[PDB]
Amino acid sequence: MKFTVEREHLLKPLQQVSGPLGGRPTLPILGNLLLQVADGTLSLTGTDLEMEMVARVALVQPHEPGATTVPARKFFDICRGLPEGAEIAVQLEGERMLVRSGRSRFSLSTLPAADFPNLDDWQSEVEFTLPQATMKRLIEATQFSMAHQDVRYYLNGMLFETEGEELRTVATDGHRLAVCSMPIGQSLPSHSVIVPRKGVIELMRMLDGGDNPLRVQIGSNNIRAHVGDFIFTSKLVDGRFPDYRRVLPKNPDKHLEAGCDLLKQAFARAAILSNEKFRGVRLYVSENQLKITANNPEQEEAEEILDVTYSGAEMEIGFNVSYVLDVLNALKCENVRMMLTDSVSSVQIEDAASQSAAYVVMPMRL
Amino acid sequence: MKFTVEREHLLKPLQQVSGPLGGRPTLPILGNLLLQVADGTLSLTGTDLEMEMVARVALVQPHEPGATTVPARKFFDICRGLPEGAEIAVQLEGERMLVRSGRSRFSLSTLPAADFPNLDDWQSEVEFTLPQATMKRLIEATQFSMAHQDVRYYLNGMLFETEGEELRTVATDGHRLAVCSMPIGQSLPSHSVIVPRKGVIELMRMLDGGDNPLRVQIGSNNIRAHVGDFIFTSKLVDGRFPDYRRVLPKNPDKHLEAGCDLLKQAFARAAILSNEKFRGVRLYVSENQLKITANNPEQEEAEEILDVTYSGAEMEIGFNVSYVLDVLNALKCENVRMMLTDSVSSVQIEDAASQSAAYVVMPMRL
Amino acid sequence: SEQVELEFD
Amino acid sequence: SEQVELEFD
Ligand SMILES: *C(=O)c1ccc(-c2c3ccc(=[N+](C)C)cc-3oc3cc(N(C)C)ccc23)c(C(=O)[O-])c1
Ligand SMILES: *C(=O)c1ccc(-c2c3ccc(=[N+](C)C)cc-3oc3cc(N(C)C)ccc23)c(C(=O)[O-])c1
Repeated sequence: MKFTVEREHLLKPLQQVSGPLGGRPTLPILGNLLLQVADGTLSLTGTDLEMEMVARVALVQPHEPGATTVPARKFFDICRGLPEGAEIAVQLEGERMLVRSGRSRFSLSTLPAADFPNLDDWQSEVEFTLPQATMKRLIEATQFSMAHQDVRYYLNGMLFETEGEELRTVATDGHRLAVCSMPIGQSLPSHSVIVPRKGVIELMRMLDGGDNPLRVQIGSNNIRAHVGDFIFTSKLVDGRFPDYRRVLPKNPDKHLEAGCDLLKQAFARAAILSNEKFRGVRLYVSENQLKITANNPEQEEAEEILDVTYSGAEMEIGFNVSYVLDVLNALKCENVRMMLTDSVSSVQIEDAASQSAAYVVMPMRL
Repeated sequence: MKFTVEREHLLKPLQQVSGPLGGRPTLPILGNLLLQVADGTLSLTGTDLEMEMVARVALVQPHEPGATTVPARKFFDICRGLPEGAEIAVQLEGERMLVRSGRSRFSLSTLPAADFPNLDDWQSEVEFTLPQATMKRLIEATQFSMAHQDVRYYLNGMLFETEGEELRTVATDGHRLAVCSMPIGQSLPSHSVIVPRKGVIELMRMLDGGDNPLRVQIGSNNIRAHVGDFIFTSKLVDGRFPDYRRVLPKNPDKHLEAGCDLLKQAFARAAILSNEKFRGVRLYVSENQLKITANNPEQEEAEEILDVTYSGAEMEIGFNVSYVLDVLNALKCENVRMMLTDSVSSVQIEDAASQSAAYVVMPMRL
Repeated sequence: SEQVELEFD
Repeated sequence: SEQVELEFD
């Protein structure tokens, strides 16, 4: 195997395929990238057994077919450490892969290309295309609400649901939920799959082409995304993902609307004197007025008063301020709307000027 | 105690005096700032028992005398979190200090001002002034060579030495040394003190606008620096600091000069395949050529060849690549000069265009 | 519980 | 020693 490619054509591919690598896995081969040269193309693959990232790099300079695997981090660092415009020649020599650029020479230890773990073959059942910006919005709007290491595995990811001409994402950790729906102009069959948490992040990270098209293929147990010259594939998470419609407040009798920035900064300051681990803050709503209070074990207190548009009975309701701030930070808008019922029930929050995304946060008993 | 000050007049002072703290103090009071109001001035003091940072803020608005101590981090965050241009009213009420700005209210737990630990009074024996930019250069040029937690206490800091009309700094950890001297424009007595490393960093960090002059006072056991409306005082480190003149190579018979950037980048790439723990690289010098090699336990190897100006016998010499890179990164210049003798003796490195700073690095046997 | 859990019914 | 120590003394 042999090839010579410009540094600038190898940097992004190497960075992207190294994505699924933990950087310190308990398996040497998983710390390597599979390099394959065939028919004028250099293919680079990185994997963590659950998902894989493949990059294809056209080879315009002479090359020879073959394959091997080399340490991902070292190879990337070497390529990025070379000068701008550098030509990188690579030549496989058994248990070592040589790299040369100018008078910079390197020898990396290899592992058989046959030893590289590849996901099993599968069949696509549904596929659609959309702007990378759209997929990116869908993920960024809800990813922060995914669970991390919940025993309820299906929560450690994001639901991707197609319905009508819309693609929707839902994420929740049992305490809060985020849902976003966007139309894509293609009649789609009703379907839903759960993408693993790590897979969601890797997908979000490969989106940078703005209006450049993204191709999605969903199988019974896998999802695949074609982004330019990158192909991301991940296994799916089994389980029944909850129905967001069931947590949305019913017949909200209390409604609040206020500037997003002022609301966010008030919660931010109040948070300073909230319990460091429980982060509880109290909200008191009355005619056109919101009062936010916080106190910690040292008996310190914070109080913020804001002019707001509020209709409904006066009420006190508690919240984990971090959950509230997460929502306000995810909303990049002028005004926010909140719909409530009672002190221990769901509260829905959204951009007062858009219904494309909605957030539900469960209060705390304070 | 009462005062009302604009947010913009309090931010820098609060950030600066919180320097010696750590967020995780060993004593509650050391996590607080001493606030004192008197004679039209608000004084803020932070300490860690070894050094103290004091800020003086003119009070142009009505106020009342008094003193107390409040949590540093919380007070800073509150002020920083308030809107630009906000007026911050403060009022002491026994065991708590109230803070109010607009309709943002806070109550912080206090500790008696009498409980605040202050350094003992002392007398200055040496005094001089210089531009902040100069002191900043002297420190930045050598600070990376200070030891961190060496049993040889005198190495966990920086030597400040005055001789003739020059102020010089020296730092070493037994493996490498850095020395820098600059003219002060005033006749000074020969004097030498060791500033503890934490104090060196705090001092380096209070040096912002190169313009304004810095006033330094040195006592038998303390050093004080007056920067604008800030006064930093630190205890000194005891012990005999080594004489840098004794590690400078004598009669070096080998001289090398090369572009700093090319050298740095070559060492940086080679480092990638050097032992992660020992970081050893080998240098082979010959007729106008330098070859840098590195290998790790996996038997991987890197080799860099550079055109350089070299005179002397051919030789191989090893170095901890991190120590070399530290020097090259501190020398933000065009060309670098290296003076050597044998494979196990000190190597002196400096900007080929300036002798104000000099670096000595002891090699590795390999 | 201090933090109320979402009720998916 | 792999790393040579500075000799001031
Ligand atoms: C969590 O910390 C927590 C939540 C709720 C309560 C609580 C009750 C829990 C379960 C109940 N049933 C299954 C019938 C009844 C509850 O009644 C309550 C009544 C009050 N009053 C009247 C102030 C307060 C809390 C509950 C608890 C709890 O420890 O009681 C704890
Ligand atoms: C550190 O790892 C290390 C440094 C030097 C040596 C070494 C010697 C150390 C001390 C000596 N005296 C006090 C007289 C003599 C040494 O002679 C050496 C000779 C060689 N040769 C001829 C290749 C190599 C190393 C030393 C050692 C060591 O373990 O020998 C270790």
